[PDB]
Amino acid sequence: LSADQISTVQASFDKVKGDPVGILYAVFKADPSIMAKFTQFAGKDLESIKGTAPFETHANRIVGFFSKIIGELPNIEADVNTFVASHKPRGVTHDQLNNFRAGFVSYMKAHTDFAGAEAAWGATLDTFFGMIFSKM
Ligand code: HEM
Ligand SMILES: [C-]#N
Repeated sequence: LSADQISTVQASFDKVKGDPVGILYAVFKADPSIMAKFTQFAGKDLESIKGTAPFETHANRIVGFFSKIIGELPNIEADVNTFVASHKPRGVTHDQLNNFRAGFVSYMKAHTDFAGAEAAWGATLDTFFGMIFSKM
């Protein structure tokens, strides 16, 4: 993960970072078992909560932290440590993590011309999830 790839990803993310709700929607739609871990959304129709205030509040938190991580590549270890600390006790599985990745990438492909940033995003996400999976 070098500066050329980091700059490509950060340019790519800048286009979409203003649509937190859309990104979270994509992730929940890829794997409903992620959605079911939230007391505030469990048992509701995703299409119905997508536009409510609680969804936006959450979306802003999660994508806000992801935005931190993208902004500081590649010095992400301390933040991944924090993530593992808050999430390992909620029983997040590798399957769910991989579906989050799949949902995010699906979002990016449906909303930008992804083809030019694909390999850079690959390197970034392989590095990120590579670190998470070594800790939980
Ligand atoms: C895909 C598996 C994941 C599951 C099952 C999951 C689950 C949760 C749950 C249950 C909460 C608490 C919501 C609340 O009580 O209000 C939460 C919050 C949060 N999640 Fe995740 N999450 C996942 C992935 C991620 C990823 C990849 C990130 C990295 C950006 C992330 C960042 C956050 C942040 C920043 C919060 C708010 C602070 C906190 O409560 O921990 N989550 N998540
Ligand atoms: C966490 N989403």
